[PDB]
Formats: sequence, C-alpha cells, structure tokens
Amino acid sequence: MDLKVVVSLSSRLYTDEIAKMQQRIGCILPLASTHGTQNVQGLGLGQVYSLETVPDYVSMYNYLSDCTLAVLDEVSVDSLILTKIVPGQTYAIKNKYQPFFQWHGTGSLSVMPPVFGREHATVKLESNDVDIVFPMVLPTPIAEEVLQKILLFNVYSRVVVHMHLGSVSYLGHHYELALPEVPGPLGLALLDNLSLYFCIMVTLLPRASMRLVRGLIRHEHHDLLNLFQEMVPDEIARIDLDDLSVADDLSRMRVMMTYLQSLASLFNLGPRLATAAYSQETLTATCWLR
Amino acid sequence: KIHPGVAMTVVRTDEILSENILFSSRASTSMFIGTPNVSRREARVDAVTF
Amino acid sequence: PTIAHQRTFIVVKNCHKHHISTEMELSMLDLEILHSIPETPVEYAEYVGAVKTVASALQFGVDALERGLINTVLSVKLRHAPPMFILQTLA
Amino acid sequence: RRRLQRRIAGLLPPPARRLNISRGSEFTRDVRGLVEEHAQASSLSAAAVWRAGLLAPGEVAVAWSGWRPPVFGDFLIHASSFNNAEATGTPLFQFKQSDPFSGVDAVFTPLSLFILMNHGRGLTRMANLLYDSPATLADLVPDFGRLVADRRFHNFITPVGPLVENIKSTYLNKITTVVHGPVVSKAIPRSTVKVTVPQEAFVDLDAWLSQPCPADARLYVALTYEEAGPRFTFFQSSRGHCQIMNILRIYYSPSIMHRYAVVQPLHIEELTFGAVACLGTFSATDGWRRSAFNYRGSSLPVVEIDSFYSNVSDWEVIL
Repeated sequence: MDLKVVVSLSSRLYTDEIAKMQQRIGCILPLASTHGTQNVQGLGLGQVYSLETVPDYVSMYNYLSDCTLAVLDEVSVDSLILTKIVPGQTYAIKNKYQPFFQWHGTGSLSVMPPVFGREHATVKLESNDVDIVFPMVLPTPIAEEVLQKILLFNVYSRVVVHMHLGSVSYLGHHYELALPEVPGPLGLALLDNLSLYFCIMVTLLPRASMRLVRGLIRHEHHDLLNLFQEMVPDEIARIDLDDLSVADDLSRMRVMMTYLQSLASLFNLGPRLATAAYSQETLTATCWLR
Repeated sequence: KIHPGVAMTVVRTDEILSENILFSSRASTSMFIGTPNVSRREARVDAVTF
Repeated sequence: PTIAHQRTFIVVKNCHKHHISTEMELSMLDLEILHSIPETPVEYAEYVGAVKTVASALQFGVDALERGLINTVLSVKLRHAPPMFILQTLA
Repeated sequence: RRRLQRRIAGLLPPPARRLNISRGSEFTRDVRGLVEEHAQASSLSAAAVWRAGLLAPGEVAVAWSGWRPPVFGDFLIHASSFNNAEATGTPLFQFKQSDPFSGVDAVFTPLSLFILMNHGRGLTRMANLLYDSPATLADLVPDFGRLVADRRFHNFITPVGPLVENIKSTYLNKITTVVHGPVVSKAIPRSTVKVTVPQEAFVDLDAWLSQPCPADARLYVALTYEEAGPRFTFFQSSRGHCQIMNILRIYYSPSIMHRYAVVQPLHIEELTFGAVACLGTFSATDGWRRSAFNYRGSSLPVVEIDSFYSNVSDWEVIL
C-alpha cells in the first residue's frame, strides 16, 4: 500500500527555510485532504492557530481529531513529501520534539496543539506566505497533566500559586506552557460538560468511602492523606452522620463506573497514538494509531 | 429627501467574464517529463483506489 | 556590448516541479473475477467485461494525465503572462 | 546459507505499491499482477483451489495487502422474530437473554426493535407491516418495561454487525452477520452489500451542524431513553469518538431538559440519558446514498451505506 503525499509548494523555498524545515523530519503533521498531491494551504495546524494573541485549544482539537495526520520525512525546495498515518498500519515515529519529553516503553502518545507557545514549533514560509506550525506529540501521562493544568488555569482565572499551575513539572526539567484567557464558546462548553458531570458526581457518590476516609484521617497518617493536612472536611462529617446501607451503595457504584468512563472520554480528545519498543539510543518508537 | 452636510462617493467593484487570448512564443520553455506511475492509496472493503 | 561615444549580466533560472495525480477507483469484484479462470461461457463473458473495466480504468488514468500535463503547461503559461496593456509599453 | 537464500527468496517481495507504466492501453503483465486480487471462493476442484490460493496460510495467494478477512457471526434465532424479506445489509442487535443455556438467540432489526419502543404507547407503517404480531417480539425480552425504567437497556443489547446471509428456515432461522471486519457478502457470484438504515431513524450529524475532509466517516447507533419510549437514531459523523460524545451532548441538550421537565428523577438510576456506540467506519465521500425498501404495498425511505467496515464498540453513556 502506497502512503506518500507530495505537497508541491507553489513558490520556491529559501535555504534557511530549507534548513529549518529539514530539522523537523519525523514530526507529525496534520493534513486537510488525504489525497496524493496537496498544496501548502491546509497543511499543518497553522490555519486555526493563526498569528493572533489568543490561543483556542479545543478549536485546534476540533481540527486535530478531525483531519488526517502525516509524518514529515523528505523536504526539498518547491516540495515536501509526507507519509500518511492511516489506521491499520504500523509506523516508526521518532522523538524529534523540542521539549524533550522522554517516552515510556509501550506508552501512549497523544498529539496536541503546541502548548509551549506558537514560536516553539513554527516554520515561517515567507516565500510561500503561509505559516506551518507543528503539533506537539507528548505522552499521555504528561499530556493529561498539561490538559488538566489548562483547565485548572481556566477555572482558577476569576479567583486569581499561578506559576505552579502555569508550568508542567517533569523529571527532566519543569517547562512553562502558554495559557489563554478565553478559549471561546468551544472551551467553556467543555467545562460546562465537566461541571454537569461533577454535579452528577456529587449527587450519586456513596457514603461508605466517606466513612472510611474520615476515620482513616483520624486514624492513619498516609501520603494519600497529607493533602487534607489532617483536616476532615465538614461535608464529609455531616454526610457521615447518616447511617450506612449497602443496597443503595451497590446501585451508586453501578452508576459510578459507567459515568467515570464517560468522564475519562471527556479528556480523551485529540488523536491517540500507541507505541511499542522505544529505545533511547535510536529515539524512534514503532508506533501505530489507536 | 433633504441633503445632510456631507456627500458620499460610492465605490463598487464589477466582475466581468472575459474570453482571453494567450500568446506564447516558440520554444520559450524547456520541460522534463517523468513517468506516469500508478499506485495503491487505500483499499476499502469493496474498492481499491489506484 | 558598448558604443564608443564592459558589463556581464550573469542570471540564474531555476526549474519548478509540478506534481499531478488523479485517483481512479476499481471495485474488488472485477479484480477477483479477473484473477480467476473462467470455465463456462457466461463467466468468460463476465471476465471480458471485467478486463474491459480495468483496461478502461487504467486508460482513464493515463488519459487524465495527458489531460493534466496540458492543463499544467497551460496554467504555467498563464502565470508568466503579463497582460497586453503592460507589455505594449514595456517592450 | 543458500537454503536460507531460497527461503528469503519467497519472503522478500512485498506487494507492488507503485508501478511505472508507459501506456494504459497496453495493459501489461506487471500492472495486471498489481491490480489482481485473489478470490475467496472457487469451484471445488484441485486446479481451481490451487489457482484461487485458498489453501495458502493466513491469506489468499496462488502458489499483508491491507485486506483483512471478516469474521462472521452465526445466530440461530426464532423465525417469527425475523422477517426474511428484509434487506441484506441491515444492522442487527442481539439481546443478551437472561436464561443461562438458551440455544436460540434474540436479534433485532431497527424495524424489529422499533415495535418494542412503540407498543406500550414512515417506520411505524412498515414496522407494523413487517411484524403483524408484536407480542411475539415483546416476550423475547422477558421484562422490557422494567429494564427500560431503571435505565439498563443499553448494556443488554449488543450490536452484532450487518446481516449478509439469511437461509430461510422454517422454525429456527440461522443468520450470518459480519460482527467485525469488511462487510462483504457471501455468495457464489460475489456482490456488494449496502448497509440499509431507515431514513426517519437515520439523522446526519455532519449536515446538522451545516474544509478538512477526512477519509472515514464512522457510523454510530444511539439508544436514548425518552418519555415516549426509548429511541434508536443512527448518526453518521466524520469525527472521532471523543468528539462524538461532546457533540451528542450538544445535540441532545434540549432532550435532557425535556426528560428532566416531564418526569422527575426521584431515583438514582434515572440519571442516565442514553448511550451510544460506534457501528463501524465507511468512506466519507460516497457514503449514505439514499434508496428505498419496497415491501408488498408500502415503501419506507432507506439510507444505504456502501463499503462499510463493521467494527462495533461497547456503549458510551451520554448523560
């Protein structure tokens, strides 16, 4: 099967732009159309991530999850060649991303809009008058962390501690990601769905877990219990004054597991890539689309 | 239907479907022709798209 | 040259590549009945139509490339063509 | 070291992904070897079996191409529950029965599953014309109104892919469904099967929104519980599952207000508002060509998904 997309640049390409795009070989690029020959407009994430002050992340997640992906391998003057990522094939993807997030063995990579700034991943084509930005491919234990940091900065905006939430902290180095103030109507609808889910959580949550954790803060000193600072909250106590029953707790647990998967799919946005056999000396991972 | 203190100049644009004539002198462009290679892009469950 | 009452203009022109590609689509039925051998005349009469389909799809794909080469040549003649009202004064 | 060379000499050559042709009018041996696909059926003789390559291990080759064979499901059902004059490509819905060793299954067309939704309270002309007695369908499910009321109907129906082969048996019918894989027919002359979903149930979601053009537009089913009874709407969307759950909450946000307004969730199990599941992927350029399903005197409009790849998933709740 032939998966190869030649993107013919309508203009030429300068030598420094040749070097800057030749540095980004092996980096995943989204594609508007899945066909054999495309133009440079519609390539990359730079359409919805235009040269403006505010970033709109879920407007780019609406772009990333929809359109097809491609891995940049060969780029010369007047044309750059790509290799499509279709489901049902297996690809080798290299760790060629400027925030050096070390990939785990057989982990999961979730491609993402560039959270560490536009200019951290951008090739400016002055001759072709378009601006190609590159989506960041970071592992899902780090990707979920930076997405929840974005949404916690969203819900902590009217209250404001800032530099701790505004930066991701990795074992290699702590990195500072760019944060919007308004994602538009597409971003507030995400916290609308999340707030509806959290409200139905605080409806159907059981009480035996509260009866465990109240007496276990009052009994045992665990590292999972240090964040309370040895304080049992008042809603926990005034709920635990009511006597317990297992018959309602089974019906609460049977609607808790089904809802938690639906809450997990709320942060599962963006394309998911599954890896295999990643070695740090070759920096490549035999990785197929999930 | 009385006059305000101001006038206005109304600028509009007008598309026109022409029927052009292209001249091009003899031997003005050297070109190299490749080979028309068929491929296999995607095999669906009933049709493969060359 | 000069007129007595020395310049050399070294200029470089670079070629520009032009990729064109159309997509034909052939059903898997008239390939699996194309690979097999027919025994009865009503299956040979279908294998004939199945080789006509793949032949007129391949010939469609190589007709749409000598139709696309002329389109590319005409659309690259149409980009290095400044209009008459500029070249009647410039030339 | 030469025996290993002869072993690799059969293992080296990949499928021809490209082939530089000179003319299409010549139709060479090489482009014929490129376009030829090996068949899955032949006449029962040693020459036709050896030339079809049926005895080859793993795939078919006369003696890896992206083509995976489908896996079929075979269901012995009650012949009064199914109508034999239905279309060939129609999705079916197996009800996980409550009896431990029942040897007869319970499958449901979206017309067959519709008269479960109606009785207790277009399609309804055709769904009442196909099945003259809904009481023989209402006892396949042992407790339908109970299971709907506590919102546990979605995890009891599992979709089993579209029908391909249905032998008209008298008492205990047997049907063949592609439960996963390429939806292709099993017949002696092989022909294409198109997934027929009724038009008043099928609601498009790409046009309900009204420049990125993806390749595959996945098909979704949606069992959603309303006040008039549960519903089965079939969604066509080009976006992923993480997008389909958000846009399905956006699409069904008035109906959550309606279900919260007309009844009150006095129990904790009435909180769930339906669940959806992916039924499989089809091409986005030529999908969902409308057609008709002509029964004896009436015809309901039907939508016909061609080149379907059945891949069912577990239900994702909508809330």
